Amino acid sequence: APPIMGSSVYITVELAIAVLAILGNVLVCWAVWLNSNLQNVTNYFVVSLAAADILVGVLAIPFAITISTGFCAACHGCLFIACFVLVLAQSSIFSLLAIAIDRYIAIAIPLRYNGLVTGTRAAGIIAICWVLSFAIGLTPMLGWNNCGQPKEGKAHSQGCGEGQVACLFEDVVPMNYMVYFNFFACVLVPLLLMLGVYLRIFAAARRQLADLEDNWETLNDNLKVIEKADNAAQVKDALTKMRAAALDAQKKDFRHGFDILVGQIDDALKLANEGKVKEAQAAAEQLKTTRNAYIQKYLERARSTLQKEVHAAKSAAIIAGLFALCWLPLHIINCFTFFCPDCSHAPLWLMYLAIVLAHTNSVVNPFIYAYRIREFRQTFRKIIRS
Ligand SMILES: CC(C)CCC[C@@H](C)[C@H]1CC[C@H]2[C@@H]3CC=C4C[C@@H](O)CC[C@]4(C)[C@H]3CC[C@]12C
Ligand SMILES: CC(C)CCC[C@@H](C)[C@H]1CC[C@H]2[C@@H]3CC=C4C[C@@H](O)CC[C@]4(C)[C@H]3CC[C@]12C
Ligand SMILES: CC(C)CCC[C@@H](C)[C@H]1CC[C@H]2[C@@H]3CC=C4C[C@@H](O)CC[C@]4(C)[C@H]3CC[C@]12C
Ligand SMILES: CC(C)(C)CC(=O)Nc1c(F)cc(C(=O)Nc2nccs2)cc1F
Ligand SMILES: CCCCCCCC/C=C\CCCCCCCC(=O)O
Ligand code: NA
Repeated sequence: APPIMGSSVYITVELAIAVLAILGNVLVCWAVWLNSNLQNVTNYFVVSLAAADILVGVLAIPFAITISTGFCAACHGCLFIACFVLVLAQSSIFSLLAIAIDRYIAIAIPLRYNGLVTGTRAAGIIAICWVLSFAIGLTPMLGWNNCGQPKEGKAHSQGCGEGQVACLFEDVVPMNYMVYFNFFACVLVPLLLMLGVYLRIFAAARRQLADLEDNWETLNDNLKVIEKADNAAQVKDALTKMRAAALDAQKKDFRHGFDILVGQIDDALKLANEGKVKEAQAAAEQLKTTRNAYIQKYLERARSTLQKEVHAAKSAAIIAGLFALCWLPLHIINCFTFFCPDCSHAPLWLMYLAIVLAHTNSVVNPFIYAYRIREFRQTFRKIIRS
């Protein structure tokens, strides 16, 4: 069969992916521009993400079509178009790694997040990552290439001039760079780091919740210790454990709630040190009405805020998971080409399937924000309507 027929399916799919990559991610950046709520440090890395995704459809996908033809070109010119996609991939890894750290800081030290990260500090980090993304992605340009040993038989076959080579990815980019330098160090290592970061995120989130239910049980169980106590000392051991638990749960409406609770504990605590048993048991009963009007409000506002931060971390973890699933097949084919010389090279239909699968990651991101983030979903509607 003619080669152009099989190539017609590939180019059409490649362009279809490019259209969805530009439209979807432009819609994300326009939503962040309009909405005031969507303007925060976490979303700036989201825009830095969608920035690279647009550049895939505008440059990387057109580049990938041009390489598929094997057109004649100078080895370094062919080297830039083949390595530019490596810059955008490294940009996305740094962005995804920044989001995981951001969500880790917000859940580990909530009362220090606003003092730690700001807008201007985040904007600088984006610049540093993008500069490093060019450096890593264009390392073969600095001399780690196969230009010194060009395929001459393939060049004269298509009648390339002197200094020109048949432009193909595996022909100009060394596989050791792609396996050791690119895959292992630059791709696999940061991906494993995100897995560890997200593991600590979900660990620290649930541990604060046995903490929330533990203080709630320390407050409830010791009330029944006072209700059936015999002596003045037994009420003291129950009130002192509640007083420490009351001070542990807090760390205007929030402050005044404990002002009545901890105060009423001292009202009964002083009556216990005097020896008055019955008057202490009555003063402790006042704590129940204070519990149903202030404490249970904070038990359930804390549970609500922690659940919304876990929902945000789950949504961000999906973006990293979809990045790993989309790119790994294209990387493992590089591992087979490099490590196993006895193996027959992966067929052309599979190579086409792996490339488009790596490109699909540009489209999948805006669908996740709409399905998982409520603020993004509402903002998309008003841009579509008008
Ligand atoms: C953002 C866009 C519009 C800016 C332009 C970038 C593109 C289109 C330009 C800049 C560098 C150019 C490469 C310059 C070097 C060569 C070597 C030659 O044998 C074939 C063309 C080729 C490979 C050019 C491809 C087009 C190229 C990649
Ligand atoms: C998430 C991480 C750990 C993924 C691991 C990918 C790498 C390390 C593993 C999984 C599949 C492995 C390939 C399994 C098959 C072979 C065939 C053999 O002749 C050489 C090694 C080689 C080619 C392995 C390379 C390493 C490989 C690519
Ligand atoms: C991590 C998940 C997404 C797994 C994806 C499956 C990929 C990486 C595995 C499964 C089947 C594998 C193919 C197994 C058989 C061949 C033919 C051989 O001559 C070279 C390797 C090659 C082409 C393997 C490529 C990698 C391959 C496509
Ligand atoms: C289809 C050909 C063989 C006739 C031309 C060609 O070589 N196409 C091609 C391409 F445009 C990009 C890549 C690529 O990006 N590979 C990566 N592996 C890890 C990160 S990126 C691989 C390719 F084979
Ligand atoms: C912005 C969305 C995508 C539309 C942009 C147009 C994409 C054009 C596709 C490929 C451009 C290059 C085609 C191949 C050029 C080399 C041909 C040759 O020299 O034989
Ligand atoms: Na991407």
